[PDB]
Amino acid sequence: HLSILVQENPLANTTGHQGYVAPEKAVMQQVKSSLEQKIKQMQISLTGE
Amino acid sequence: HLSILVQENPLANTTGHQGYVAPEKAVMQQVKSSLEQKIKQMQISLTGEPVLRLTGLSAATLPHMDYEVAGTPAQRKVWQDKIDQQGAELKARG
Amino acid sequence: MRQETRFKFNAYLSVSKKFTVEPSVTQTLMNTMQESSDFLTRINIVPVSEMKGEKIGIGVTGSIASTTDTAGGTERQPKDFSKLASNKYECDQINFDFYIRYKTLDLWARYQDFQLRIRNAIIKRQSLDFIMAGFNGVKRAETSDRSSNPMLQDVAVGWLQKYRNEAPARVMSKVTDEEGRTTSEVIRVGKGGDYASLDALVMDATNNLIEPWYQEDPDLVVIVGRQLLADKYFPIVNKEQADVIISQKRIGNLPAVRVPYFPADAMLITKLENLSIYYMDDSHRRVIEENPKLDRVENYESMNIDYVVEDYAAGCLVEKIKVGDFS
Amino acid sequence: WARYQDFQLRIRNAIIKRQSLDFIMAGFNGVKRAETSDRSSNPMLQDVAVGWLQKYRNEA
Amino acid sequence: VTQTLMNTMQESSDFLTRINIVPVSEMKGEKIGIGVTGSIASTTDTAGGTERQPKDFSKLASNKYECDQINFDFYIRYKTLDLWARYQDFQLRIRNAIIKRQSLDFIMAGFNGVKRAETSDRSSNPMLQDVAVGWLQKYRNEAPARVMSKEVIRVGKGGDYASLDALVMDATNNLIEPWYQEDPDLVVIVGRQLLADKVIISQKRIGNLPAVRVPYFPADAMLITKLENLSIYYMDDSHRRVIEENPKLDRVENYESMNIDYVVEDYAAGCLVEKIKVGDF
Amino acid sequence: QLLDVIISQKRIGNLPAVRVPYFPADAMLITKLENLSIYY
Amino acid sequence: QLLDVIISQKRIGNLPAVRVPYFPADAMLITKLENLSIYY
Repeated sequence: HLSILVQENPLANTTGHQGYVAPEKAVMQQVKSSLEQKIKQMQISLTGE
Repeated sequence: HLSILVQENPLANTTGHQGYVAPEKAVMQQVKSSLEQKIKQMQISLTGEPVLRLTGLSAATLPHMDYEVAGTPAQRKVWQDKIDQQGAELKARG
Repeated sequence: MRQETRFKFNAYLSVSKKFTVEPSVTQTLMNTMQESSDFLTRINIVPVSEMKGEKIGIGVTGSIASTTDTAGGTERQPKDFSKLASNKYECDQINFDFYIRYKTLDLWARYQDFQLRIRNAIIKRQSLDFIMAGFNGVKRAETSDRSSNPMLQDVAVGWLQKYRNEAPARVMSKVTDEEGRTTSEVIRVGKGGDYASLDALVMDATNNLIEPWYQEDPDLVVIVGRQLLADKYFPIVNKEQADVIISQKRIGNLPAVRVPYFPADAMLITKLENLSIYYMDDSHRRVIEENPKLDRVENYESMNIDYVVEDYAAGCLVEKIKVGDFS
Repeated sequence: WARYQDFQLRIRNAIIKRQSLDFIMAGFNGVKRAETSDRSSNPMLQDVAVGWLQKYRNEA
Repeated sequence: VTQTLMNTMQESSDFLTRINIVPVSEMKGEKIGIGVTGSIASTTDTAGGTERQPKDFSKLASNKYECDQINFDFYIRYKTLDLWARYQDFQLRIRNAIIKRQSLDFIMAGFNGVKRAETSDRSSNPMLQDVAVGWLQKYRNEAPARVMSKEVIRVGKGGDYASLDALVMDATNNLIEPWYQEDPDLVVIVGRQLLADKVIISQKRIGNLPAVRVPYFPADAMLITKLENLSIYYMDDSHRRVIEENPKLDRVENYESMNIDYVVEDYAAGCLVEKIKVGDF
Repeated sequence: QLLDVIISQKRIGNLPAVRVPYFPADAMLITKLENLSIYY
Repeated sequence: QLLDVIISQKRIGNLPAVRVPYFPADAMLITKLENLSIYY
């Protein structure tokens, strides 16, 4: 939420009128990538009842 | 990861050959929706030292947009040139 | 007013895009040169018959209407039809001159149709040369050397230097303060610089600098080099996902064109029929020579030209643009 | 202008273009019908006639 | 008389008719180059001063070419020469077959070959390397300024680039010449292991310029250039052809030799990229 | 601002948008195109 | 299985895929279409 509130400011988007993607999509892609990398590099351990 | 491993099973996809979306994208869309709902329904409080100290809104003062004679640097340069002209003119007076 | 002029005016009382005086040799060569490249097509190459005079007004508008109480009071004083900021052009000569070695000429002479190929090659070599010299070329200096000035920046005064020296306040090259005469040397554009991106830059520039008349016009172009265009359009295409945006290349809600050798750190916003080149009607003088002292056939050609932008208050340029992050 | 060819056509087209532009300029602007109409303190045509954006703001 | 044979050979294939091939009367000299040079205009204070000295045209940096010989050999068993003689279309079939084999052979040797080692063998070199010097080797050989290696490039996600479109954009922006950067004939040619869904003219267009594949390539590479910058120079009259009907081995033999040399004309209006692989991380 | 005569393809309020050469940018008007007139 | 004569638009190994009426489904072969022949 804080990241969105920051990115919404007009002096934040380095992209011009073209490709000015909404900050929601940007942060969502960011969290998706950072989560998928972890879910891909990790594995399953059988140390649970 | 466990949810993906479950969904990869052949007897999982309700949809047939048409629209057989990958389980990864399906669970990702699910988590994205269930997270954005929470982020939209919620609000930000102010009980935190580094956020209540000086941050919050943009600012709290009188001149924000009313005058903004300079604003963008181009208009600033135009106004500065005109001010220099007016000063060189008024130099004839006291 | 003059004899022929008075006669033609009295006749007026009682393609329409290019100017032709009379069928001659220099005008024909200039026309065939212009027909070669595409950028020269969208520009005015005007033949003039004077070494110094006043510039023809092309693409100039204004507010001329009014209303006055003629009934017992003031009179009607008409406003001028074509009165620009400053209008005094001075044409002068430039000359290119090459030579062919005997070996290469003997090699080319074997295969038929070599004269036509050589003619087309030299015409193409002259057109792009006009362009490259026009956009660069701060000042003219006799005995121009070509060692330390490879970009051909010593032939004659160019449009950019014309804006620089003839009419300041239409060019932005520094961000200053009332106490800081140079707060920043270059106009930094980035996530933390003096602007959000190039779009906001060209937007506020076309808002403030140029005049309100041409501000609202269906014909405006943002001439920019090649490095800056790629720098702007590369981070967009270098993503993962809407692929037609490369076709038109609009920036700041304005169509963009690119010309070779344009300085990378500057851009110029103006209409494409406002700037032009004038040339003397009959000054294209050409001579050949076959001296075997260095076994080479040389030729010398000279033409009298002058670059000129018609109305200074039409477009404006920004210089020393630097893109970065500036944390 | 007379030196070149078909200068009368250029003059006609330029003057007609300025005429046509000026009507539109005065259309969406102008709020009075003063008898002097100095074009120094009124850059856009504001003292030449009443415009649509003034008839709307005045009548209804 | 070789000119007629060369004309028919070029007319037969449909990739040769797009490229240009020329005959040379000499052995080793200057190449035919009408390439655009640098600036030529200047000013001189002629009146009471220096002398107006011209500047060079078609300046030469390294344009030495030495045409070498190539030859091919036939071996037709007698037990076969009657089969194709039976089916009512002997002559046309034979002629089309041989000219197509040779035409494809020229092109196959063109985009390959790294030296001129005599006594070549088709054992270790299936693609006919060791036969001559080709364009894609002549580039790396002299002035390797248009070669891109940096360590192997990755067109995948976690690599140096993201998609091949960014690759071709950076290539046509940084390495090719700016005066040549905009031309209605600047075409990209791509091998087999790179195309996803786009002589074979494709429907889409990477970067902003059309794409096309040709009968052969290296494994994984790409060449962005005009379809007239490269050419082959063949000797005027050096095409010898003989047919020997020796029955010692119950066969028919045909010997034929010519003199050719590949060369790119401008060498600055083209770029190549190699070691490209679709691999993410 | 806030975007002869050229029409924008994407309708703002389900209505096609146009841009007349000269106009006070801070204002706008919704109406037909035959509704205006000049009488000479 | 594992998918007159109909051609699949999406190439599997950059090569167009086809299906012939009768074929052992659990196998496949890569070759041209003129390399096969019958002699009567």
